[PDB]
Amino acid sequence: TDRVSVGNLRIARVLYDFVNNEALPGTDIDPDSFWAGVDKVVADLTPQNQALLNARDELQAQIDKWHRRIEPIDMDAYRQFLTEIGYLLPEPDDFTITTSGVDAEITTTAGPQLVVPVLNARFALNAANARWGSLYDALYGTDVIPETDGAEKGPTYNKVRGDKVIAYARKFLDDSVPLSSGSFGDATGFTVQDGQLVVALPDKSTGLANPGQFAGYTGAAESPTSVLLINHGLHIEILIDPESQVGTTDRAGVKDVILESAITTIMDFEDSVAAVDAADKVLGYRNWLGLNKGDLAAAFLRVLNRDRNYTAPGGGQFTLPGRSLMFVRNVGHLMTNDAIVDTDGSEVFEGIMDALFTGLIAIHGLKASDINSRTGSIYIVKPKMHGPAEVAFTCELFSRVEDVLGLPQNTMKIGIMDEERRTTVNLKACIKAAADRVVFINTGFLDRTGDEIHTSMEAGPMVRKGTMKSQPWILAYEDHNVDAGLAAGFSGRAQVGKGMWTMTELMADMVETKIAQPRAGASTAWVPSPTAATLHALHYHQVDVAAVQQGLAGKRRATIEQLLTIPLAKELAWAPDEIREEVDNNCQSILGYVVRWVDQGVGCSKVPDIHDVALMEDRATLRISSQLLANWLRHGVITSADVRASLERMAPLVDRQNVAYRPMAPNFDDSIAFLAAQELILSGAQQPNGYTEPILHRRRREFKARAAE
Ligand SMILES: O=C(O)/C(O)=C/C(=O)c1ccc(O)cc1Cl
Ligand SMILES: [Mg+2]
Ligand SMILES: [Mg+2]
Repeated sequence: TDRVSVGNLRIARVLYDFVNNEALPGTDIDPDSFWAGVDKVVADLTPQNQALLNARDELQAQIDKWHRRIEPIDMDAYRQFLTEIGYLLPEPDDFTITTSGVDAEITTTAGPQLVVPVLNARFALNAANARWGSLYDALYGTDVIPETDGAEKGPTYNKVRGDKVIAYARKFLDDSVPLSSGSFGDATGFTVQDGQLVVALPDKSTGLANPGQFAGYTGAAESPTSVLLINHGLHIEILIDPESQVGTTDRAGVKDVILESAITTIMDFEDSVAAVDAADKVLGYRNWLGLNKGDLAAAFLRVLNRDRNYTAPGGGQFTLPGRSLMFVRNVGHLMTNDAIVDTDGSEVFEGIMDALFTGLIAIHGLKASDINSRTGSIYIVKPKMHGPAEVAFTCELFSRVEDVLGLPQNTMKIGIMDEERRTTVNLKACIKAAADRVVFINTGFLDRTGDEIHTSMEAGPMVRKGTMKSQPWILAYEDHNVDAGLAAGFSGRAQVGKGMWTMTELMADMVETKIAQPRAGASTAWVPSPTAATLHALHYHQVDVAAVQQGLAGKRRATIEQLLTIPLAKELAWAPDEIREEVDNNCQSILGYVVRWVDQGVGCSKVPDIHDVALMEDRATLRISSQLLANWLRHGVITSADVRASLERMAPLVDRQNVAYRPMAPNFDDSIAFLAAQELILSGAQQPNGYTEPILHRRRREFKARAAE
């Protein structure tokens, strides 16, 4: 109740102080009219925000009762019913996107896209610096080069493993920017003569099979420090330094091979951070503002990067950006947050808050620092939207914030998350709702799965979690997303993107698997680390995404029948041990992620599963695990005693795995973290659309209360 009255709102003090003292100075916006704008937008838009939420339960309540009636499929009765209640809306006539004022990294460049918790300062700093990463470092410290005999990693440098790193990179160069004759492995040096690349072999001195891939160099042209290359819009740089220990042994004195990695980075306020009050929102706002003001620094002291100067092939000076073009992921429409209350006591919607405050903050990126978008746009991802009407509401919100922040209309562009069922089967209408704003569509397959499990909770027992990846509804969902994206002129205008790789240390598996996404037409895909972005950049150098896309133009490869194929299981597909392992695995990952969410405030964690695989957990993966067990419990393939035994089995395992920690076992009934995970399961099928923030925020709001009395 240390709150600031502005009209009908009682803004928490620490937030109000942060906006006036750190966010507003430099933007030339009168704080009085800003806060009056906050009060006006909240009062004018909260009614429909709440109205669109009641419409979700109302629709889901009918789909619950309909499933309670006994043929298997019948996509005929299921369809005209879903159109009757307004789930299935008409398909609008074809159209093209009008969104303008967008940067090259969105419209044209195809490459990895990094997502990072905005509450972790060092993470967001390295995520912003991730536009340029070392390939040597990515290959050495990772199992992409396996530790067979000789290539074992250790405290000192291993020349054997280091030699395999160099040999790996040499075929990358030969496979991405080849020579006319010979191979990069036998190159004895590099020079620039008469404005073109000349590489000396032991036989001769070949050039580039296409000289148009010679992007530039540093140092002198007759002995460069570095050679700049370009392939499929992505830049490659060879560092030349015979003085360095790696270059000392390299056949051409090469120290490293630099890759353009995360061309864009998403700053996340949502499923990968735990922010439940005004105090938590401010640290994310402060970090997000430091990234826009350029002065974000971590205690050496780590800072952002200036752009990279170069020499053209002719001799002129040019420059290339050293930072990733930053998005920001607001929170969805669901949750409220006591960062602001009204005179009546109720909490204001958290999504309205983020658009006003992250939007005010993003203005600092538009001007000079001691800089983000140069074409004048603000890039905001809005997740967890349900259908085209919610996209239009999301659009009127941004149109009201621009008016309040003064910016010209359509300044705040939006990347649509394609991760709920009602959006998936109404996607063409959702893109049109943001026809002049949309920046990307992206298949959030994890959240889309949890929504598929919940929307058909009453239908029957569902397939095991590891089986959703091969179910027909999700393979259509991906093609259907690429299709209607391209059919709207996204090619050349906006990104068509795909989802997340969670196995943080299975990068050899990532290299031999996430090539499928650029082959599927996606111009971008999600990586969890600056290192994974570097290793993901290899797939775009082997896949001409602009070629894959124009081959897919005019194709329609997914029917409405295919997208509605519910992933139910056939009777008694499972032995007892197969049932138990699924239960243990789901109970394990929930407990591992929740305990750090509730006890320590971390919204993203590495939790090993039952098979000892390190998994990057967020609220989306948590939505899948809880909803699956809550679905198996609802139709009776497990009992309520099986969950508690499994929860009490997996709890001391997590404790031993976990530092300033705190065990849940043995007196489970006392631990707030243990009780939270129990609630997400046993009350799982009654959380709206399976969302986990109601339980998580409340239990986090409860743990903080104890740790102060
Ligand atoms: O499939 C989705 O719904 C989607 O949006 C993915 C994520 O949000 C995510 C998952 C795991 C992580 O470690 C990080 C993130 Cl960012
Ligand atoms: Mg090529
Ligand atoms: Mg998601």
